[PDB]
Amino acid sequence: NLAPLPPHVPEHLVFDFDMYNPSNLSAGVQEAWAVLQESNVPDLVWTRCNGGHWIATRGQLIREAYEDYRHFSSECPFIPREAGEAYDFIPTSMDPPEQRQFRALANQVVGMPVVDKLENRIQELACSLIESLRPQGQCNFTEDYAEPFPIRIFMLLAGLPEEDIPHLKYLTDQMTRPDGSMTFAEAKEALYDYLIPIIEQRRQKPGTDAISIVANGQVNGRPITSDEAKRMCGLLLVGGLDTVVNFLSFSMEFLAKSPEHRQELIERPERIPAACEELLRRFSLVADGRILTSDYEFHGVQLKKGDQILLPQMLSGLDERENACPMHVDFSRQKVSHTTFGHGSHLCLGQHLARREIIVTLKEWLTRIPDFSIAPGAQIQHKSGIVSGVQALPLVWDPATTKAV
Ligand code: HEM
Ligand SMILES: CC1(C)[C@@H]2CC[C@@]1(C)C(=O)C2
Ligand SMILES: [K+]
Repeated sequence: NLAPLPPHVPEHLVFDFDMYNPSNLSAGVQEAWAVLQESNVPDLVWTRCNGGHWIATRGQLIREAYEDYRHFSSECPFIPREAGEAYDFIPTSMDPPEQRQFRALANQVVGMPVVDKLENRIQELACSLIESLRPQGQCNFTEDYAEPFPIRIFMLLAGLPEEDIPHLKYLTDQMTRPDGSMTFAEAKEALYDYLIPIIEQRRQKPGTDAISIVANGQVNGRPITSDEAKRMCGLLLVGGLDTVVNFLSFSMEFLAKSPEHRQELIERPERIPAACEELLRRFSLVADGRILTSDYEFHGVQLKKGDQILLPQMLSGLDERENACPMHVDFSRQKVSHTTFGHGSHLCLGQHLARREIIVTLKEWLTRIPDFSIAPGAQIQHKSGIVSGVQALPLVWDPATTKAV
């Protein structure tokens, strides 16, 4: 369904891409988005889908817009417009300058020092899940590892019970890839309904878990409000339950289909962190954006105050103007250019946690289960939205080829 083209938008820039159901999805989601980078497509296009909005299709523009918070505000960062208007997570819904005091606080809960401290438990969980899978010779990777490994770590960090995962995972998914049963506003309202009593309890009686730290925290030296703490804890929940979970499935799908790549990593384990970075480029998965604060001419195009612009973080590293042969995975790639974790003042705060989870997964899996493949006949389906993912990933292996550590 197509919104009527606004008078200010030139007809020759129309390209009706649907970020929640892209045409070429059956080829793979990164592939489907990469159609925006085919020869005759301009650097900045307008789609009439999802209410109508701009899309920057090249890393140069994506980077520029993410740096210019004066013209490109994060106040309304999701498409469609009702989702972006409801969106109020902190720090993402704020621009500098007042954004920055809240980042600092979020860094006490997910920053490098905290990840270094979680390192042992992250390792232990990865090993326990993989060892229990190893003799079975099969798994449903999405449900049996990609979801439990990073989600159980987040719930440990937040001091939330694991049996709450199904509900919270359902809500987080309606915000990024809605099935249509809930609007963004309704899912948000439900996540905040979950958090409100836990935030009150933990202000009254502080523990050492992430929610306690945020809810009793200070920002530029003044106490955080209950409403602020809720808006920050909601975003940490979303990052914990719907980023790495999806990324692991893209990576393992790739490794299942590419023995020569696993072989490289089995033979040279020291290459694993570099391989992590190249898979973060090739299987980049996030796309949000910004709202115009004023009329503004950008790259020869007249943008109007209030227009939304999708700035897909996924696309910068896929752009052949940033990386030659961008669809090829090369663990030896000399200059891995990407914006997978965003760009500008909102650069991902969870990226150190995410890289630790990914590198630990690769090392631990490859040590125990070096040889695996996709279940025969399985037609692996991706799904697209603010964060893209893999619907199911059935894997099989011969337990005879595995290795107990
Ligand atoms: C592969 C995994 C991850 C990817 C690709 C990813 C990607 C991103 C991107 C693109 C942004 C910027 C969004 C924008 O500019 O509007 C962002 C921000 C952020 N991320 Fe991540 N993320 C991942 C993991 C995580 C994790 C595991 C957490 C926390 C548990 C997290 C917490 C956050 C927070 C709090 C922000 C907001 C920073 C701010 O607005 O200043 N992320 N991430
Ligand atoms: C776009 C994101 C990946 C980033 C962290 C969670 C997420 C869905 C956001 O709302 C900000
Ligand atoms: K908003």
